Amino acid sequence: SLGAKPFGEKKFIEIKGRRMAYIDEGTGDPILFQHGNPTSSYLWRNIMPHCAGLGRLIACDLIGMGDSDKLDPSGPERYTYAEHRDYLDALWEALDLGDRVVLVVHDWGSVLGFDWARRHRERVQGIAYMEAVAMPLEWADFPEQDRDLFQAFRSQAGEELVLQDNVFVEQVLPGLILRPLSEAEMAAYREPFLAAGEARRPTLSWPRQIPIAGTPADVVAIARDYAGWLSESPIPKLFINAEPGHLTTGRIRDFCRTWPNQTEITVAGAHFIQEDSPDEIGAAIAAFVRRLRP
Ligand SMILES: [Ca+2]
Ligand SMILES: [Cl-]
Repeated sequence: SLGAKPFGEKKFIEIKGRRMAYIDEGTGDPILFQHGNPTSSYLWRNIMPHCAGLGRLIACDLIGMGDSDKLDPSGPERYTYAEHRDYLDALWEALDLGDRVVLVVHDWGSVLGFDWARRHRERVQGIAYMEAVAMPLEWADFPEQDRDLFQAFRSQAGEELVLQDNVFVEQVLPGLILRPLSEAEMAAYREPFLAAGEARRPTLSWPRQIPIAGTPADVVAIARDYAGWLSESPIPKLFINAEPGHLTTGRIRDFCRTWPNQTEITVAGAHFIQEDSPDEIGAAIAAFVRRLRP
């Protein structure tokens, strides 16, 4: 079903002098769900229940997002990908995941999860992905309509758009979900970002870090690395395709459709497809997991 209620209860743990929030329910091997920008663990609330009893169900809030602590002092050099990865690697380590992890990823969760998976390949049992950064991007991979806005995030205009006006939460988010969100739903997405200024910094630092047209060079290299590895890895994969979709279409989709040992389904959605087809997404993940854990 749909619903505005969160899944499970938020737990907290100290990492690098900051508290990080996460959902961790049940026993066994982890099914590890990673949200991206501008969302949180909340993104998976109607998907995680389909995996009830199939393992340990985990959804972490990235540093500065959801119920995780803000970075202090926050500024234009904080919340880089390398910074998020440092906090996330340490969190995942502290959680004692073992060596049979199923990853479920989206958006920046996919850059982070694909990267982690390449670096910890032996520990990774399966990868389910949707609307993911399969490879370094080009401006031609972006739907025409959304190009100028994303380019403006990556210019001097970005602070006003995002820190002042919360454009990523209030415009991009609902704009890339096909069904209308409820009041309670937008409230939960708005909450980490209620205040103008540095509270919203993660939602602007993220689009500045997107590996597009060669830049930033460190994130491009990481994405080129995992692109090459994923196209060769025999690790089982579930590609959840979306129609009309958003990021994972055209050339990007061409590429991830070359990856080996892969099942695919198509669901209704643009980018944040979890809000459009939760049950279809949840059911495919659960079947995938059942097949990997007979
Ligand atoms: Ca909409
Ligand atoms: Cl972004």
